[PDB]
Amino acid sequence: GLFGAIAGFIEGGWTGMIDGWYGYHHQNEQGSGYAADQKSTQNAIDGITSKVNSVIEKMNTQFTAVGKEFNNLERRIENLNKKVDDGFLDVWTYNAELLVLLENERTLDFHDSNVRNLYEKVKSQLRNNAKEIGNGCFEFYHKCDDECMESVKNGTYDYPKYSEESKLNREEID
Amino acid sequence: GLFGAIAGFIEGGWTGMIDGWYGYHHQNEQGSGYAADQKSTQNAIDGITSKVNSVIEKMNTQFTAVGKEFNNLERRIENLNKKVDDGFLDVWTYNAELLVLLENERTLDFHDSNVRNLYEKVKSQLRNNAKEIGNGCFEFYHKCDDECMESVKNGTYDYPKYSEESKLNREEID
Amino acid sequence: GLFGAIAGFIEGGWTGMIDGWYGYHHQNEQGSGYAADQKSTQNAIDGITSKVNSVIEKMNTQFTAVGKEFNNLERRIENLNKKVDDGFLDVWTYNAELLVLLENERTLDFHDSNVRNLYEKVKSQLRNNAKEIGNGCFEFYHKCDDECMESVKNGTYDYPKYSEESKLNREEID
Amino acid sequence: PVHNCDTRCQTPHGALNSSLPFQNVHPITIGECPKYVKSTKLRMATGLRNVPSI
Ligand SMILES: *[C@@H]1O[C@H](CO)[C@@H](O[C@@H]2O[C@H](CO)[C@@H](O[C@@H]3O[C@H](CO)[C@@H](O)[C@H](O)[C@@H]3O)[C@H](O)[C@H]2NC(C)=O)[C@H](O)[C@H]1NC(C)=O
Ligand SMILES: *[C@@H]1O[C@H](CO)[C@@H](O[C@@H]2O[C@H](CO)[C@@H](O[C@@H]3O[C@H](CO)[C@@H](O)[C@H](O)[C@@H]3O)[C@H](O)[C@H]2NC(C)=O)[C@H](O)[C@H]1NC(C)=O
Ligand SMILES: *[C@@H]1O[C@H](CO)[C@@H](O[C@@H]2O[C@H](CO)[C@@H](O[C@@H]3O[C@H](CO)[C@@H](O)[C@H](O)[C@@H]3O)[C@H](O)[C@H]2NC(C)=O)[C@H](O)[C@H]1NC(C)=O
Ligand SMILES: *[C@@H]1O[C@H](CO)[C@@H](O[C@@H]2O[C@H](CO)[C@@H](O)[C@H](O)[C@H]2NC(C)=O)[C@H](O)[C@H]1NC(C)=O
Repeated sequence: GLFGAIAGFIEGGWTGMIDGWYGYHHQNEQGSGYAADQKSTQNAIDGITSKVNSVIEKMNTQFTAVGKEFNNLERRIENLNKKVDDGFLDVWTYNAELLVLLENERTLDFHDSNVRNLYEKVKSQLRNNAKEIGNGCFEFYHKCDDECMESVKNGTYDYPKYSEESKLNREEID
Repeated sequence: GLFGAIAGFIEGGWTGMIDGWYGYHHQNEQGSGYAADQKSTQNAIDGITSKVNSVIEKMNTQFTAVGKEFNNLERRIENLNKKVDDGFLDVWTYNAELLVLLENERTLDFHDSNVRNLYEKVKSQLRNNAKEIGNGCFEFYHKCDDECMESVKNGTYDYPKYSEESKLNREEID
Repeated sequence: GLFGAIAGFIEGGWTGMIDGWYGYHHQNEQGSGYAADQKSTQNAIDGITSKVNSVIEKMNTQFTAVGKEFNNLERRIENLNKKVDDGFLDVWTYNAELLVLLENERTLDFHDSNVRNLYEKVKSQLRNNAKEIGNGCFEFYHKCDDECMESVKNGTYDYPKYSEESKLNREEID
Repeated sequence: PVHNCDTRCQTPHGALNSSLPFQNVHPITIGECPKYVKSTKLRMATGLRNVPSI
């Protein structure tokens, strides 16, 4: 089913982001953002590549298939031949169309799941000092620079370095 | 998979609700509830209608299929004919039953996803002033009337109108 | 899609747990843990058993299929016979491989969903007095013994028994 | 060679005693036999990803 991220609680995509599928957008003391997340997008590329190659290699190529000939006293066999060809053609066209239609919902839900998990990870490693504000943004009670940005990105945040100082600012706003 | 809402953290359904699939139940100063959510249920109706029409239009109708006749020296061709008919019949009955069995889990998980997303939306636009209490209910520290009920329903809540007053009552209970 | 629990926010599995698929690990005043959750694992066993039996009973057994013979002036019918046999064989081998490949993602996502729901239940019945710490662990501001352990396990926690006392300890740490 | 056991399925390579739905030996069968396919492995998962701890 729909996991709720793409065109969900997160609004439309980012045109300005180029080198990936899933990324961040940061505004510390000296810049704006648009950096991609090269870890998760590589797993997505691997999954999709394996999927397409699997769908290609399940379908065998056909060899030579040439029509046959019958005279006017072999109408019965000729109708049988036509029945066999039309039956197999209907079966294969059904299989092809149905396979593509199901595979498309599978892949769109796969991307949706990736975005939701990439959001939950960032939320989980910023437990207290964040104050999420809407459509997947956070806001750092403490002060952050480029190093803590990369520290968030990699997945190594070390929360107890900042845990006291944030607390002060939180009690300032409350 | 199972998204966890229907017969999950939310208990059984509402018999008293009529005009939709997903709705609300409110108890402000002057009434009880059971109003439907006409936005999401319309998307569900559109999806299911397109699904059923797609499943109908993938199956081609058959034209005239009449049995054939053979004498006592054409047993070999007769067995071949019977083999062709039984083979195609087995293939089509397999495809029909398997298509229905997979489509049923797909549609039940689709409804389950819709209920979970409709819960997450209401939670997200009532960040501080709610105090959720169980099986998908909220409880408004501030005071609400019919206008803020519709304000929740449409998706236009304007939280900073109430954000201070709620805070007072919250500190009363703590 | 991937629900995010198995090899996600929860790390690798437990070798020391034997009698189930989903379970707990508790450290009260007088012991360590590894007790299974016999309610949810039974539903998983029922679902998987029904799935395998359904996949078995959709495939009909075949009866006797013996090759035929043709002389040197019936090459045309012989090629037709070979075409019929090879066509049906290709159709069935396609159906078998494709059915197994889709069923495998279905079952792995089913297990992943079960783990996520089993986590959300425990979180929901420990609303205030828990302080979750990472990879699916909680930590009880109040004091717990074996009886409140089973009280958590069954799904009967009665939070207002402890709600005041926990509060005291919480304000001690803050 | 010919021996004198008792089966319910027979191929020109020998007999079969199984209840699995698919079959891989030979396409010419006598009796009531599982269906012949042209594959090598149809293992089906009933369980979790085996993720050992570190
Ligand atoms: C993920 O991000 C962390 C940053 O938190 C990376 O660790 C960092 O590695 C860089 C290398 O440029 C360090 O910067 C420089 O280190 C050298 C050597 O000590 C120093 O001379 C420079 O002045 C500068 O500090 C950076 O300090 C270090 N992290 C820390 C503790 O700040 C890490 O490599 C990235 N990758 C992973 C998977 O962690
Ligand atoms: C979603 O709900 C909002 C309510 O928050 C709807 O906006 C509201 O439109 C109604 C129309 O009946 C307003 O009520 C009346 O407006 C007239 C004209 O100003 C006034 O004379 C009446 O005394 C009464 O106020 C209502 O005031 C207005 N919302 C506000 C600001 O209270 C909205 O149309 C609904 N639909 C959407 C998609 O927003
Ligand atoms: C789920 O767990 C609860 C525990 O919260 C189970 O209820 C408990 O049943 C046990 C039976 O051993 C009670 O323990 C003993 O009860 C006897 C009879 O009163 C008493 O003489 C013993 O001294 C001891 O207390 C236990 O007290 C009781 N729960 C309470 C209120 O503590 C329950 O049966 C389990 N199953 C379900 C589905 O609830
Ligand atoms: C086919 O194989 C099955 C399973 O091995 C046999 O069934 C059981 O075999 C064991 C070992 O010989 C016996 O102890 C059981 O009593 C059998 N169970 C049944 C079904 O009664 C089965 O006998 C084999 N059939 C042949 C003819 O070899």
